[PDB]
Amino acid sequence: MIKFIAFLLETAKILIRNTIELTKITFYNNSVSVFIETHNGNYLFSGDIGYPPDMPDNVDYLILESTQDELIDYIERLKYTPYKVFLVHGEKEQREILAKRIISKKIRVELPKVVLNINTNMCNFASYRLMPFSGFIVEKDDRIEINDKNWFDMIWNEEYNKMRSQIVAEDFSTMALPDMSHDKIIENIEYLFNIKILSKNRIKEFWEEFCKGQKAAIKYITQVHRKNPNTGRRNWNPPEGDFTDNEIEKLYETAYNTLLSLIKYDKNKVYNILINFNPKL
Amino acid sequence: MIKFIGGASKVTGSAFLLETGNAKILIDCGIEQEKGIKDNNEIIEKKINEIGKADICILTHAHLAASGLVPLLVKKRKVNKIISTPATKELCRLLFNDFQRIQEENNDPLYSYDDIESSFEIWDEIDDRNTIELFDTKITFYNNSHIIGSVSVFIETHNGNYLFSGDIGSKLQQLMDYPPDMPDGNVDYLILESTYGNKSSDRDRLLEIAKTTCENGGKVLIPSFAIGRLQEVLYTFSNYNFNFPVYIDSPMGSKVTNLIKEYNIYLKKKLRRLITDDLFNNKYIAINTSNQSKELSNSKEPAVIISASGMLEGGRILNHLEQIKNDNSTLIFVGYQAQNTRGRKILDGEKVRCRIEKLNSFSAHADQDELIDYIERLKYTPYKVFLVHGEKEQREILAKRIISKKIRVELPENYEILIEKKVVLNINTDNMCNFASYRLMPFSGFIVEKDDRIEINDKNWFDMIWNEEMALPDMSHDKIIENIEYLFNIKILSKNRIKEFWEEFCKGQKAAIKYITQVHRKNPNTGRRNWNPPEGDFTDNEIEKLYETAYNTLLSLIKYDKNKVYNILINFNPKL
Amino acid sequence: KVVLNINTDNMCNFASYRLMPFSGFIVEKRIEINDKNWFDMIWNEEYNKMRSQILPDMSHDKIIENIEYLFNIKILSKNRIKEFWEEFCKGQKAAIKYITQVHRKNPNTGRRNWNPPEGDFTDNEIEKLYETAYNTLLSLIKYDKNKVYNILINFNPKL
Amino acid sequence: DMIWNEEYNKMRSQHDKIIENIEYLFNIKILSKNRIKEFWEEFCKGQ
Amino acid sequence: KTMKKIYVTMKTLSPLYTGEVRREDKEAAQKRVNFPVRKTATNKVLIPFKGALRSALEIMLKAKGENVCDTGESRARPCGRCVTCSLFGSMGRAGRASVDFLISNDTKEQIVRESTHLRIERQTKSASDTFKGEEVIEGATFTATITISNPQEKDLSLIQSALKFIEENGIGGWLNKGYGRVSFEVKSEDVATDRFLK
Amino acid sequence: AKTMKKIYVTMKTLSPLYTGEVRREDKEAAQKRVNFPVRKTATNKVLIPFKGALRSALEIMLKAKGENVCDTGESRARPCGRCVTCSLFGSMGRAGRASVDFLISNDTKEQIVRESTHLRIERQTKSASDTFKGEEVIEGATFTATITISNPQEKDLSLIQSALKFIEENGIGGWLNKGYGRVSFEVKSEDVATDRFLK
Amino acid sequence: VDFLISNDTKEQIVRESTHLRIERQTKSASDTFKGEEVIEGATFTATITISNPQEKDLSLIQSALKFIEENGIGGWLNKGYGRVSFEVKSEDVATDRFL
RNA sequence: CAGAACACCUAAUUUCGAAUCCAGCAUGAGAAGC
RNA sequence: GUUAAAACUCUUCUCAUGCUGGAUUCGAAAUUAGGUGC
Ligand SMILES: [Zn+2]
Ligand SMILES: [Zn+2]
Ligand SMILES: [Zn+2]
Repeated sequence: MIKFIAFLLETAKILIRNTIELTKITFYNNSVSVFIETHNGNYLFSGDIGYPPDMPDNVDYLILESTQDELIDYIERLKYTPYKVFLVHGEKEQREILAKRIISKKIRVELPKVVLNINTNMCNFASYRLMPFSGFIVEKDDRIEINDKNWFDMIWNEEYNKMRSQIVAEDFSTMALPDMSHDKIIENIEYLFNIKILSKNRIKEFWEEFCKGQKAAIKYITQVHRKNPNTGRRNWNPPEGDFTDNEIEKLYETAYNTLLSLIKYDKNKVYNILINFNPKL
Repeated sequence: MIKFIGGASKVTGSAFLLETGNAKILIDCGIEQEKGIKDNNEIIEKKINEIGKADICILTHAHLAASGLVPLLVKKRKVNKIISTPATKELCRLLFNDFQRIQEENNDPLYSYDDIESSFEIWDEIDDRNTIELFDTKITFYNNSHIIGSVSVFIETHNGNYLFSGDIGSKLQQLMDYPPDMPDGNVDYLILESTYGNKSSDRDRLLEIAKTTCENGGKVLIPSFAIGRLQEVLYTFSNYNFNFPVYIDSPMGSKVTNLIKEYNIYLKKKLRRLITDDLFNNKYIAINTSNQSKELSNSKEPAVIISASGMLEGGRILNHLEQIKNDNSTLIFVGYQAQNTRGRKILDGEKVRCRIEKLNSFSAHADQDELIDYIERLKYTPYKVFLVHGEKEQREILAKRIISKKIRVELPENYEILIEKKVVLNINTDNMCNFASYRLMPFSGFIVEKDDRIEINDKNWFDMIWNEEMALPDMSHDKIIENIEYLFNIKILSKNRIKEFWEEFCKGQKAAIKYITQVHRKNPNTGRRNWNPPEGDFTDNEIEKLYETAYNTLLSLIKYDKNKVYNILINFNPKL
Repeated sequence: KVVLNINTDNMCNFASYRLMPFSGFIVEKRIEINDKNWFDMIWNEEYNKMRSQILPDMSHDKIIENIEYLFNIKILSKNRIKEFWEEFCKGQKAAIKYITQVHRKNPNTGRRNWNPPEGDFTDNEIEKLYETAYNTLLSLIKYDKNKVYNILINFNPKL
Repeated sequence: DMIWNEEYNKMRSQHDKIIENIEYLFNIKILSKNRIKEFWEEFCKGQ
Repeated sequence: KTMKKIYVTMKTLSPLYTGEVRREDKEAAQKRVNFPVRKTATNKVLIPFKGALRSALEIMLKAKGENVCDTGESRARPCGRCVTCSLFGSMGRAGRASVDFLISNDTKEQIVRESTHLRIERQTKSASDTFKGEEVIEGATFTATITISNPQEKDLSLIQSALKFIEENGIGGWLNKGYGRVSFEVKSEDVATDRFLK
Repeated sequence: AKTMKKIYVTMKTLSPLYTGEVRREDKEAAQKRVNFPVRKTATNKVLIPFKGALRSALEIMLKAKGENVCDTGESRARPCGRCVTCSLFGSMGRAGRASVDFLISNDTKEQIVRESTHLRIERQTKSASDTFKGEEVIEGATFTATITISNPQEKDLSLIQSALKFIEENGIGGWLNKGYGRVSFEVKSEDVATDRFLK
Repeated sequence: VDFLISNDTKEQIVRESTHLRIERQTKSASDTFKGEEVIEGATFTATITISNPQEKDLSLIQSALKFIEENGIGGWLNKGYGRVSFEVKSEDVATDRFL
């Protein structure tokens, strides 16, 4: 792959009739040109032209220069015509005027992170083929890809969902909940902690949603206790034990009533309640 | 990357496995025959197992030499999808059924009939000039003038643009277009198949000999192949008036000849206009059962027997050729006659009493100068031409001439640049922000697909460039919407009709023209169109004007692009 | 200076600070603060420029009451409310097309693509419930994204 | 994220036998140097 | 626990047409037959048994008059509280009876034939339409089982009543044209769920 | 410890096979075309869960035999850790000795998954009320799995084989009641050494 | 031992899912829970650099990689998750190649 | 340059391809060497 | 030219375990192998 600047060639990293073998390099006379061979290429840096030069033996790439007939004579008389010629070291209009004639001899020219099209229509307007498109250039850490407003729509909707489900109405901000003494709160939360309805994750989640206000805790305990119309399933962990079906419901009701009664207790008081159960917070 | 799986003489396996980065592309999953030998099939299966799971099997034409191992590649479950042209698909329906039929008569089996229908379930079809985007590769077909439905495959991968030529047709082809259609763009690699014969339109000579023999008191038996060749010699009898009659005594050859006349849109442009006028005229008289075959063989008033068993090996050309071999008559060998065939012994005298004349004009493949001319039409000189099939000999002399044109050759027995179809961004990159931990930038511009390079250029570039710078009917877009709504309300155009027409339009424009012509074809023996009859109190003149309105409305919608057709048809049928 | 171009309804109260979760586009125009609508209109304006060069009204409380009632008879399930959130979020023409799609009585079958009501209702009234569902879900499209989300997360939380 | 943390914190404002035994447990690593340091830290803190 | 095996055998008495449902099997048979028969990839003919049995039981039990819902109206939700909901399923519990498909014991070549049907004009008495279909021949034998996971007492007699309704009325398609009249032979056994545990 | 059981399980399909698509994006991509997509890979292959079917099979049959097996199928039910299925498939404390893979198909969707049409016949007029298209796996499709038991006792072969026979009875996944999912299994079992890969 | 860094991002390889818990007797979904997974065919890179190498570090690391292929990597290894395949390009390095 | 085996006429067409439930729990938050 | 200057908070430890996208729903609704000839 040639990188234009002089002429750099990245295979060995050389930069431009006996044979020196470094990448078989061999200098033919221009009347001087160099023919380099590598597994991916048979490149020819010709230099300038003067009339009967010494063209190499297959010149896969022919990197020549001119500023007109002699350039094309040298473009012929070379066995196994090159894949792509390169028109360097000259004025641009004269390079294009020569290049039209290398196209007329059916030989391709090129006048001097990977980027991926994730696009999808075509138009044949003017000499070149095209498709009008407005889009986005993402610059991932090893790719640069092109997208359209459908992808921006999908990440915009993901951002909207992630930012809506992140701030509640009156959390950490400043009544009619049940009431029950501290001793029955002790007995109930001990009993509902041995069997697993009130477990350390649930006490911790009660602690965060109580620190975010009383109403956040009321909302959390209601949506934990809310029985579904369809499945008939509450978001408690099932008690471990025989409990057949009705004291299951009375036991979830006990968990509901005990947490809701603990809500109006003082924040330090519910802290001294909970750390006997969940030592963390 | 390309592998030539048995690409020397196509006996006991032949395939071209393009190994691109995402797909295991297969070209021409086909088999030849050696006309007699059992372990052959084991070498075929070994090759087939060695192929591996091919993501797409692509058939350049429909001969068994190109499509003969396809249902075996479904039996081993190595094929994913089978893409071809529609005429190719029905031709290999008849050819796979006949292949298995002979295996049953040979007392065999390489594959079975379940493998045949299981091949035709996964068989997608596209016509000429229909680029489809499969697995990093844009694949297009282009006509190569060989037989009906024959194409050359154009595969643009990011590692290069390949053009599997298939068989290129000769200049003596009348049913097809003579100039073999080609990619407009690049061809980095061209996989070319060499010739078999030598370089001269005898043509008229056929009508000469068949004249002199029929006036002499003798019928003319013309052995021929059942794919193209029988239709070639029937078309030369259809052009010039031959006063004695012609008769096809070939059941498969006749239903292939019918298959020519529903698929007349895939034939030569001068014959695509053939109006409720048949192309072979009504000159051909077809033998249907074996009893007309026996009666015609016994019948002795001179007449062309123009039929297809191939090479005098089995079929109804046989039942004619027995008494003709006992006869003033002649045999006209308009095809090549292979080794170990009984008709080669008839063509080498080892003795048919009636006159032996072979004719070399009726050849299916092209010439050496035509493969040269095929090469020079190209927009760019190819990097490498992989001559693959042919006799070894003429592969060497063609190879020498194409080395003289100074383009490179890889023979298969004698078989490394990288061509990255690079994508590059020519827009400012510095002004980018973050929204969802993505370094993004809105930009509006123009992608320009230039040969060997897809570029993304700004409005400034387009300013620089622009500042520097079938016979379908036609009707307006609102007329199209009104007529489809009116025919939909009266139930002529249906949701199954619009769905099927959408499938033939995504198939390609000429297949959709064939579909609407086949539906609107009034059968002369009955008087029935395949259109859905309307609901209401319309009389026969109005029912005929509404059928013609449906014909001229689904034509002239075909002329529009794909997006326009989908946007029209998605209102009437919400599902495609 | 800087101009916000957004109506400041749907402002919650985080502690002693009023607060809005919001997504937008800084425009160095008057340093304007513009919503997504702006981007969609200007995208389509540049699409037309590039290619060129080559609802009934219902009250809010009636919307809650009707969506409540249609939720209890399971005409409006949470699958419907979720897909209506997808088609409203994508845009408004998509939501119009989706709601017309689910409400279109197919001429060959006579069937609407809604969910049937739970309970005994006469076929005329079941149809009127369907027409009511068309009227509310179409009337919902006239509102912004914020009130549509706040309306339908009481019925499908996750929508 | 700041305000969420700072409102959270704000709410979060509110004799030879022992020698032989310790010599045994030092070798099988049950009591360890960190354990000695933190147990002595608890003792230096109080009882 | 126990589970009940109902080994069900069908012999075809009038040509049986059930339709092909696979799209790839059906639009690749459209060049040959306008009505393909439902087949396996092993090329044996498949019949859907469950819906016929459940339709049979809804029709007969609704005529007798018990509380049985209909699972046949537009988007008809099952109730969960009936004999049909217990046996064949609902939106809560699944179906206690797993009803296997009816696969023919012979492959397609022996039992599927390719027939020609017509529409005759009533006035001219001539052939007006012509279409080709596929039918299962008479005497073809199809085998299924029906497994009942939690077996109740009435369940065998209930399944056999539905199997008498399917004998009289038919299974498959083209039912009013005479297509699909069958005969059932049933061998039943009660097996324990721990049978494969050696 | 020093040995480990490898159970190569080859499953053939007899009736049509359905297992529903679990990935959201793949499912919603397919609901523009089919209403019940087959659970498929991104390498275009059919993925079927296999551990839970074996655990459910062994749970039902051991419960019917009379063994002290917990029911992990109940909603948020904790496995006790002392059942046979807890030693095989897993408990809360320790993982399962048996590490069952998915039943990866030996072919690739476009050869085994077909789009099918199912209906809802209205029972009195015999017409079609609902029509839905679902993907299914053809019969004779081959699936492969491996069950790797880390610490084998003697019963871990026969229990797995018995559960496989129960999966031949009730079906592996999807619409087991309509007759889908009826499969057969072939078992190739070997006891490998754990230190096999160390050269 | 470096972390296994994928070459793709979340929208290309991470898919959400629907995992279930089915009641053994009723054959109904008792529980539903969503869980992300990385797709099949997704490829990852990691560079293991060994200072002071012996003879047998290569053999032990490849043997560990066949064991990881057999067992799986990540979580839910009993349900069939995380079964992968490894390719290894080994190279000897003089430590001063940055100088 | 590859398949090849008493009579006609037909072998098409149209609908639907959706609807619904659930998306929860539970454990562990320590050591040790320098 | 700073009580300077010198000394990496380093090593060891896989978010793992438990849980099957399951359940509800028949490709069937329409169409005479008919017309010709002892
Ligand atoms: Zn050919
Ligand atoms: Zn019920
Ligand atoms: Zn257990």
